[PDB]
Amino acid sequence: EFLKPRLVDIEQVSSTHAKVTLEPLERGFGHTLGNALRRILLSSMPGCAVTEVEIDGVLHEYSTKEGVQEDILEILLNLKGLAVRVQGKDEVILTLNKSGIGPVTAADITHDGDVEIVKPQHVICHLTDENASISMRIKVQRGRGYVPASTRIHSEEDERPIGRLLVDACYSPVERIAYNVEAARVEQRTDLDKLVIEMETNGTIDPEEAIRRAATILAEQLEAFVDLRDV
Amino acid sequence: PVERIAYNVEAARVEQRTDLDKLVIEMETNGTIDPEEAIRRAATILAEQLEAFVDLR
Amino acid sequence: ARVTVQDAVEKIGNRFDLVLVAARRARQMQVGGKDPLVPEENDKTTVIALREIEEGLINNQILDVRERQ
Amino acid sequence: DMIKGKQGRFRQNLLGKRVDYSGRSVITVGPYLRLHQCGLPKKMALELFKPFIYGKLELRGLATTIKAAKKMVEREEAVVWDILDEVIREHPVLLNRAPTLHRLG
Repeated sequence: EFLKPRLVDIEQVSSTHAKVTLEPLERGFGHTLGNALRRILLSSMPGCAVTEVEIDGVLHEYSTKEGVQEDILEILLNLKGLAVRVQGKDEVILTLNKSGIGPVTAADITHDGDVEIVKPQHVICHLTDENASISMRIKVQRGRGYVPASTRIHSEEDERPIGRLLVDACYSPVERIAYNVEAARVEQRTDLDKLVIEMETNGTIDPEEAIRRAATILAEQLEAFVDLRDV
Repeated sequence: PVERIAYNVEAARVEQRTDLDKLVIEMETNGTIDPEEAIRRAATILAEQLEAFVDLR
Repeated sequence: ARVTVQDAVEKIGNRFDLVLVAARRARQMQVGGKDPLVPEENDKTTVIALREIEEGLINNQILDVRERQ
Repeated sequence: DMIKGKQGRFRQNLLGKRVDYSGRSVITVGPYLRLHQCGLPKKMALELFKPFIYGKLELRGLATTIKAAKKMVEREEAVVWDILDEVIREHPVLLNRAPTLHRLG
């Protein structure tokens, strides 16, 4: 003798902002599921991000190119924010080549099949000289969480090329998660509640897949609990 | 049937990663069911509600 | 860890030669001339000797009789 | 002159020296601790207990000779942390704060 929650309509207000609803939730499980999901989403969602960059005419992060106004370090800082969706491979090499005066935005990346540039207007640099030309190759990996350069330095693995520029990896697409349990008038019941989870992401992970994966992880840990050895 | 329930979380490290934790759950029940099986049906209940979404298997 | 030595000082009320007898015992234990009379729980030899003292098995006189024997 | 005077002997010789196996650093709260314990950084603990580490490593046979013990400590493999954990169990350390007003300093 129980009820059980069914995934219902998933409204999309913007590309980044989303509302997901769960209608038939038993009394008391509203807050439990809300909080559990919030934790799993904020903590464990896998994403892809740039790990290191090689630009041609630059020895180290602190030098400067002719005809650009940003420092190289600020260029890395801009790349850290680049939101990209990789489908098949784990490590992709994107190529950016632009010349002439203008703002080098993310759209100018060489269009590959498997990679989706979510925000093509996102700026990267500004050229300021007719003959100034920038070429670069950005290596993008898949991962979970937050990994800084300095920890990965232990596993250098022949970092010998001085042209390599390491970037801290924020392997996480979800920026914000909130949930509300509000009275769910079901046609034959008195006191039932519906959970509405509104989530804001960088526009890479789709809501359905996020929620499914989170529920998967929590269910897996519960599976670990079901059996008890006592041996 | 549970008269008292509490859980402490404390630091535990796997030889390189220190930011991992151990969960010690102290539970007192009122005789009827023994604690192991109580935990059993608790985890069971939460899993049946979650069951509807989880499909990656 | 053995957080209090109160019972060991209650065995010998000087609270100073306690340290001496425990040091002699733990030194006989570390340099492996002797063996512990208590089942060790991964303690080091200092806390082992204190644990032995608090259980009444070892004092100065037992040390003297065993050494001359 | 060698005997008498400050610079010579007693007044300076056996009055205030720098000792070994000692370290210094900033203090922090750590509420989860038991009353009889203290949080100690890995790296400081390794540096302090270096010779203990070498002795225990050689006792366990993980290292043939002492130089191999240094090389294994400077690589910092899992065995080193396990031995450090094993030696630390009951070994107590002394904590001191610059103005030791009374004996509880």
